[PDB]
Amino acid sequence: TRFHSFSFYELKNVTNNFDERPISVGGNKMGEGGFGVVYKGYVNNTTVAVKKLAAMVDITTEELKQQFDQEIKVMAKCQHENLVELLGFSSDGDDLCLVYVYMPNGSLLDRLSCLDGTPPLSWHMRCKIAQGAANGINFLHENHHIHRDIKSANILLDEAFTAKISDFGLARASQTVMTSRIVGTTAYMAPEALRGEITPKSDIYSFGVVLLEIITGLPAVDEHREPQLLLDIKEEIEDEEKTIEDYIDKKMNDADSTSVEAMYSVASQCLHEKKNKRPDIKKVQQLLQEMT
Ligand SMILES: Cn1c(N2CCOCC2)nc2cc(N3CCC(CO)CC3)c(NC(=O)c3cnn4cccnc34)cc21
Ligand SMILES: [Ca+2]
Repeated sequence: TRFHSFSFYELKNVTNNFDERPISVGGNKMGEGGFGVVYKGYVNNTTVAVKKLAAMVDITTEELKQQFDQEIKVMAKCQHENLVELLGFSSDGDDLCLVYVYMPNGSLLDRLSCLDGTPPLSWHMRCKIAQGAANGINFLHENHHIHRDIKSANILLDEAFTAKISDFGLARASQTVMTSRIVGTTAYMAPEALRGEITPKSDIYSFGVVLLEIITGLPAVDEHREPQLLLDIKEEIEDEEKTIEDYIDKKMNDADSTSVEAMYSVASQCLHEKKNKRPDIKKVQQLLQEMT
């Protein structure tokens, strides 16, 4: 649709030359992913987020350019309150930038870790974010898209903490197909996604890991933790050596045992090791509505 084509130099100006100091300290850097660093800027009185694309994981310059074109294509087709909105881009010279509507509360990953001293999210807000994120995935699946990169760093939060799915560079139009290029964040990936399969069933699995991060406040992976992988707590609970109560985030005072167990039951189902036994996104969405 109408995306503004900026010149790279204009984005160089709005981000104070992609100032690498964190925004918490007066710089412009907000964070980063496998495909680039994201910065704050102001364009014509509008606060914006600017991604300066870079192959920060093991992908080629040509693959990074295809991911750029793909994100624009997905954004032109998909608009929904639980999806990030693209405003523009720059593709002049050898640089690639994406310009988005700014998300005042950053990522769900950072809000769960209370990065930069932000207050812990209440259980009530955590439930609305889970619902919002499921509505976003539902919209994408309804519209024949597989996200392929679902994780709490890719769930953003606006001024009212409305969940906004981000990063559509790996998204694929959707019969299970295979790929030779296995790309993603291991800690969130379904076993079949780790084998190169492409299916919306893998989006559900990754959403299952997100639901565990919401309940526990723990990251999906921590090398200095036992177990290193959060998804492993499902087996510990099933083997009855632990309960979800032993893992619930202690940085909340409004979590009731009934809705916590209802969210865990949704997470446990999304995390079924066999893709065909997982619920589809419409079922995930109904269960999270019944929970509240
Ligand atoms: C304001 N703010 C803050 N605060 C500092 C702490 O106190 C609350 C406000 N941290 C933010 C982090 C991000 N991201 C950086 C990249 C990351 C990995 O991709 C995810 C989080 C954003 N980001 C956006 O506004 C954004 C908007 N569309 N978009 C698309 C892809 C990535 N980011 C965006 C804002 C932040
Ligand atoms: Ca003015």
